[PDB]
Amino acid sequence: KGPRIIVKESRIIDVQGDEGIILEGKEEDGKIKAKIIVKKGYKFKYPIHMCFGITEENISQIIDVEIILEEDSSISLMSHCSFPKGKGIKHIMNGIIKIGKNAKFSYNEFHYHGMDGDILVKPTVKVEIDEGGIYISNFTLTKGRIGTLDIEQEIIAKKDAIIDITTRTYAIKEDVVKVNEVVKLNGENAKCIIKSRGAAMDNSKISLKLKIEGNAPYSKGHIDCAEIVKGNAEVESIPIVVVRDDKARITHEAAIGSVDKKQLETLMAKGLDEDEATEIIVKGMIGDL
Amino acid sequence: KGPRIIVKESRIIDVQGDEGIILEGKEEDGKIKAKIIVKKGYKFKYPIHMCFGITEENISQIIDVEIILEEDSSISLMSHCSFPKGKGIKHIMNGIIKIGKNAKFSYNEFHYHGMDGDILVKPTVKVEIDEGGIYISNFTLTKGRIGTLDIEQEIIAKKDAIIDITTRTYAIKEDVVKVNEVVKLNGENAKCIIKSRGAAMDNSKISLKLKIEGNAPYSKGHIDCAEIVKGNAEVESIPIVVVRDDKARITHEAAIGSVDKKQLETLMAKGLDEDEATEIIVKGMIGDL
Amino acid sequence: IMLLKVEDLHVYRGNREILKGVNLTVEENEIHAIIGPNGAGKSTLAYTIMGISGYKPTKGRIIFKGVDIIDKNITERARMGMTLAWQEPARFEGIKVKNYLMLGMNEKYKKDKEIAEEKIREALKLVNLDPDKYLDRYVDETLSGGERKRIELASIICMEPDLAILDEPDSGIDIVSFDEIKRVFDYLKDKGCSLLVITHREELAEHADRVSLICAGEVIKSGDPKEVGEFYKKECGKCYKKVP
Amino acid sequence: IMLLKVEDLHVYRGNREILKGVNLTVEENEIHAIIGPNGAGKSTLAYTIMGISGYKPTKGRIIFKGVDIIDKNITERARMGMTLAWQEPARFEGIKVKNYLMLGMNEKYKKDKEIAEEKIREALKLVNLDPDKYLDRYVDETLSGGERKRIELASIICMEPDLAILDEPDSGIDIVSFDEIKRVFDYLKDKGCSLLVITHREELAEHADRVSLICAGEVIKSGDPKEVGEFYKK
Ligand code: SF4
Repeated sequence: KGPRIIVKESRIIDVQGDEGIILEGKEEDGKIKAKIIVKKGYKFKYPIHMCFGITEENISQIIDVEIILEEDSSISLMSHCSFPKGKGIKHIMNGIIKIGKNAKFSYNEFHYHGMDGDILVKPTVKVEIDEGGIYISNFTLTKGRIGTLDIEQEIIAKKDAIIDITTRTYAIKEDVVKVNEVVKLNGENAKCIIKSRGAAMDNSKISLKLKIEGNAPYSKGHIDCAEIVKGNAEVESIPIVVVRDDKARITHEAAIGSVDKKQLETLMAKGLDEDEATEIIVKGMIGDL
Repeated sequence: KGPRIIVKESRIIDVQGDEGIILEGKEEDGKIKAKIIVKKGYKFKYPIHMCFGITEENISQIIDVEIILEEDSSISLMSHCSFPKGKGIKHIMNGIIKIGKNAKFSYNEFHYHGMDGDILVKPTVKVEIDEGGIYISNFTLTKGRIGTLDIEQEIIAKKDAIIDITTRTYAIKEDVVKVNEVVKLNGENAKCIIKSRGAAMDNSKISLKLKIEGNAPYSKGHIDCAEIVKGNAEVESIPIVVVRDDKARITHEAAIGSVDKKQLETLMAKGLDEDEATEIIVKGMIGDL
Repeated sequence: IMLLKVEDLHVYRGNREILKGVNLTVEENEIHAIIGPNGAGKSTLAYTIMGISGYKPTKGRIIFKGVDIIDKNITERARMGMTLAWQEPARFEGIKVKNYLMLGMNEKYKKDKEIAEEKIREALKLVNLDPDKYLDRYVDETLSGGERKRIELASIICMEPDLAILDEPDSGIDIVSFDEIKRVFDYLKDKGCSLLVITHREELAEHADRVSLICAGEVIKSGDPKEVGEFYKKECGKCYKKVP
Repeated sequence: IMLLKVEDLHVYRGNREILKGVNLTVEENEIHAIIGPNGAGKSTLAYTIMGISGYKPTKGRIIFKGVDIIDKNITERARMGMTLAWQEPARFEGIKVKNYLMLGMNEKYKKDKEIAEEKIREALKLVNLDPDKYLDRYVDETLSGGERKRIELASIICMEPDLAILDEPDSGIDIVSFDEIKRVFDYLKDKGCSLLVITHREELAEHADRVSLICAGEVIKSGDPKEVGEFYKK
């Protein structure tokens, strides 16, 4: 079966672990407390699974979680959130992650929502990377209504460390999206990439804030952003770069508005019209066919 | 001779005009007042000249200026500032500019400074563009010390309008640079380019803030930025893009830090050393040689 | 009735005149190759027939299948049997190779999924790619310049038009001899297509049925592949001016 | 004395080797071509001899003009009379074509303005570019790929080195025929230069004085082009 966590209607239902991996989960002051540890030298073949579900109305979830990676270790985990019929929902989670020497971690989260529109989603995450450590993360929200979304991330990294961050969303009706994330490169030869992708429709509005600080010799960083606008939706983006060292280098690029003209003309020359071609490009951007 | 305004020792020393253009100036309330009016349908073979010069201690000068450019007319404006002794001096100017239907305007500003760093320069301008009008602007500060520099621009544009803006700087010792520029594309088919280039060394500090708002059908914008860091210098940049129409598109590109490695190795493989190779790349980017 | 005719065509790019009254014809089931110095008219002629935005004539006519096409848009030109391949093709976020080759497919293959499935594997083997490692990859920035160009040639085979126009068909591919490309030209002609080919190489021009030389926006020579090829070697290979 | 000896050379990039136990040499006034399949280490040799960053001998030795060069950087190797031309050159913002061709110009021509300005006109006509169209243009992203690669070969003619390394000199040029390229190789050999050419063309390999075949990071066979190309073909 394998190592896992299960929560339903804001109650814990299951938690279990293999050898070399320790998992903990209990309820306290109406919140959920959870912990994960992997010991020195263990590398795991398969992800941990954590699952959340809400079929009811006026439910609230608050989770605090601590994750520890010891020397030479490797792990990954999946988050699944299903909110069918969801109305008056609040989902909030607070993460602390520590990555040891030469260790590797990856994180994925995927959301399924209905059409009833009364939802708040609010993850907050703080991460520390030691010598030679690897960090990867991905958030996807592209099925159903979003409602309201808030993302906060803070990353601090030492020498030879590597970071890779992705977010992908699709917004409709009166949905609201807020993204805020910061990376500090505080050791030699450290590097990062930050990516965002998506589309907006109807009356929806979106704001993106992305920051990299280059504080140490031989640091490297890249940011890239793309967003497609339809109807009477509104978009704002604010990427920030700071450099404090003679041997660092940082770069960024973005494009916001209607679809690219050379991609559109290329599909017209194969026998499609503008409404057929524009929808093929949007389905690519949001991760469909 | 040609249409001009000249100031030294905070006092107007000459103002002169020509057939089809009216120039005026006087001293009031501790400030210089000046006027430029261009008559309907006129176009000229030359630029108009502004001149400022200071050669003595503790001087402060304030200028308020208004420029009117009527239907189907054209001008170009040249301004020179020379400040060979830097002992505690203030230069402040406020501009109002109006361009009518199918009119063309261009502005150039040049600064020459000495070896002493106790200087403050503070230009502020608001611009109005009516249908089919053109606006060009250039600021250059690359010789001597800067001291403290602080620039503000606001531009509003109607249908079929064209805008482009350039700034170039080179900062040394304890120099301070700030720039703040915003463009609102409110008419149909309006276009703009914003560009900045520079280098920073020693204990210098740079902050750059650039904004485009795309509010109307078929409007287009691009922001392009590059900065070179040496020694103990610090750089911050914040580009902003906002779009509110189904048919607009805006793009941004930036690079901050050291010179590119393949460009540097290509010049050393021709027999130069790394300090000869770095200074050839910088003088191309800031347009010096 | 001729498949394509071009009559006294002139074209401008801003204040610059590029094409200066070219005349051309293409017959049914023919390969016709155009050669000459780069930038002197080669690619702008190919964009002007396909109707790509910003390429519009100031005088002259273009007639396809006996209809004058100056009013028709890119979708209307593509509906009646014309298609283009770019020198440097576009890159797509999130579109997979097996979705891309299906999109323009000829109406005789689209009617059965097994005929459509076999045609795509046949078309990938013809361009010396290995099907089962490429079908699931994205048509994005990860591919090299030679991989992206072999995928665009697999699309023309699958789409099977009446007229295909190719701009610099080997550009971006690292290849030791042109016999991979000549095999694809022979296959398209056996199915009954006509090809209009824009090139700088003589090795591909000597495989065509007719050759024409464009220089400074005008036709200089036209006729037999071998008589024009010898002039191209002898005169153009030592000329630095590139204007008569 | 020989120009170059490469002796017992081993190189790895990341986890594993790209060159292993390579042995090679080059004579004065010789054209020598290297051939072989893609990924056999051909470009990794060219970067390793010139000393580009991220390539270093893990074992073995390199000798140029009877002197060891593993202690020397790119500038010091270039001062001895060696140089490289990249397979896809770099672009420079705000530098003119006529200013770019004056960098590294040979100590014979560089001394006087007339002798240098005519050397630049001769070099541009020899690659089929009209000087009066190109001298005042910038070496930036507004040139096409074929124009930028012709300008880099006009730079090698102005430097006139003792040893030159070319990685695919025909790639990205809009050639009418290979007789455009062989005319440059004839011009350099007439002045006494020695050439190392890395190429995928049997048409240019036929023109070399000697040819060598490198496969999987080892030298297989070398000698007369008429033996080694026909041996390679099977
Ligand atoms: S020889 Fe004549 S046709 Fe050929 S490139 Fe020169 S000018 Fe053009």
